Amino acid sequence: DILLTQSPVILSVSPGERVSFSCRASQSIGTNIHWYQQRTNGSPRLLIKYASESISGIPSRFSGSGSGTDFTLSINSVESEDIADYYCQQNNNWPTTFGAGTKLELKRTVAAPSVFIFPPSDEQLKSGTASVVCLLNNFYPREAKVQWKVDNALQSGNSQESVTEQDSKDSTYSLSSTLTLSKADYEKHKVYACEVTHQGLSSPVTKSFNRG
Amino acid sequence: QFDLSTRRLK
Amino acid sequence: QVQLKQSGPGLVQPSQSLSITCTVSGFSLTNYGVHWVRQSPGKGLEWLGVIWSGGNTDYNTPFTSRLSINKDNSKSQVFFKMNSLQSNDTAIYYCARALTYYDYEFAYWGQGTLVTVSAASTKGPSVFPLAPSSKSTSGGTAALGCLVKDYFPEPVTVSWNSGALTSGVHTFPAVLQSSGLYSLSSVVTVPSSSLGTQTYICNVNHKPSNTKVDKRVEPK
Repeated sequence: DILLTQSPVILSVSPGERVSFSCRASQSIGTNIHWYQQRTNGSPRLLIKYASESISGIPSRFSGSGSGTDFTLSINSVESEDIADYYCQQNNNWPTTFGAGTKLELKRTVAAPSVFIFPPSDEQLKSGTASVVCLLNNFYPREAKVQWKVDNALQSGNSQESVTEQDSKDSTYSLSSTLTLSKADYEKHKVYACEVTHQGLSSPVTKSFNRG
Repeated sequence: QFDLSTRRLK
Repeated sequence: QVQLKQSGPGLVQPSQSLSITCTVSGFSLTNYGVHWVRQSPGKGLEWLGVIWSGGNTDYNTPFTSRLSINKDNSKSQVFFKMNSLQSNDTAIYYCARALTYYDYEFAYWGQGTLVTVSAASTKGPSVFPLAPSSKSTSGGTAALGCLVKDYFPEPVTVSWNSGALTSGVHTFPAVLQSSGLYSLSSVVTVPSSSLGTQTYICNVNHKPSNTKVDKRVEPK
């Protein structure tokens, strides 16, 4: 089968900049290459067919060029909604094969997170488990530290984090940190603190509450 | 590497 | 318009078989071939096979023995069946259609079916509220949410107020817990002055376990 090699793995660009995706084939495939966009939680969307031919309903900023083994998908002026993964497909040789994809990340200005904390619900406590959620909302860039503290004891290894994919509208990220305890431990303590560090803050932000 | 939860490369 | 709608996600036991139905509209199976593509962590996008207008099938070389594609033209249904699934067959499975009847440029895709191959049992989530409060309010904006805990397998769908609330919504990617069950939160920010006037409901649908819950989320 033909091997398609896409480079690089990740692109990082600012809005309005031109950007180029590379697809290389293990042997010549003429112009038998198609390009796709995959957005967060989406199916592949066809962008260009046969190296350079346009597709109905695809914005004009998208274009492709190349022949032989070397191909290029271009966006002449990137928008925030272009945040996606990009895949090439060859069909000169059966079976049709796909490249491994290139990720398009967008830069923007630093934005500090808004930090919210949520105690466990009474509903959840009946089940005998306690989840304390710390939310970091709409920030950039992605790197952030969340430190949990229960009555001044530093917590370690009993929390999990999830980070959203980049926002298609404002290019920010959001993060959740969930501290998990038993009901019994949760009732033994008073002060639940979530400390946040990020480049947009001039000092760590702490959100906390007292049980009851 | 493709992530089934988000349908994105991670 | 042209549409492909696949059956719901689900769990398939190892060594057992996978079945997905692709129901099409806006065109006829007698005129177009329907293709099957999957997307895995191990191999990314991978073309599996196709059933042509006249009922002929091609299967990608690694799948000739464990893959059968059949269809019912009058019902506009295409049926995918794969045998002897191992865990690395965990992937999103798509049905697709090309622009022209003989080609391979996939302009129309199904929504995909996340198939998990695992020995475990299906388990529906519990839904707990992430109540808005003073600890989740700044400058007239409140944050609130739903904790969707302890379900298997992926995916779960979450929406707000039956689809009418979409702005400021973040539904976090699920994380696997030590228990081997998944968990996620979905949050939304709203104007705090609407808390006394508007209802906020996360609609949780975990298709693999046929569990639907609407959780009303209130200040405490």
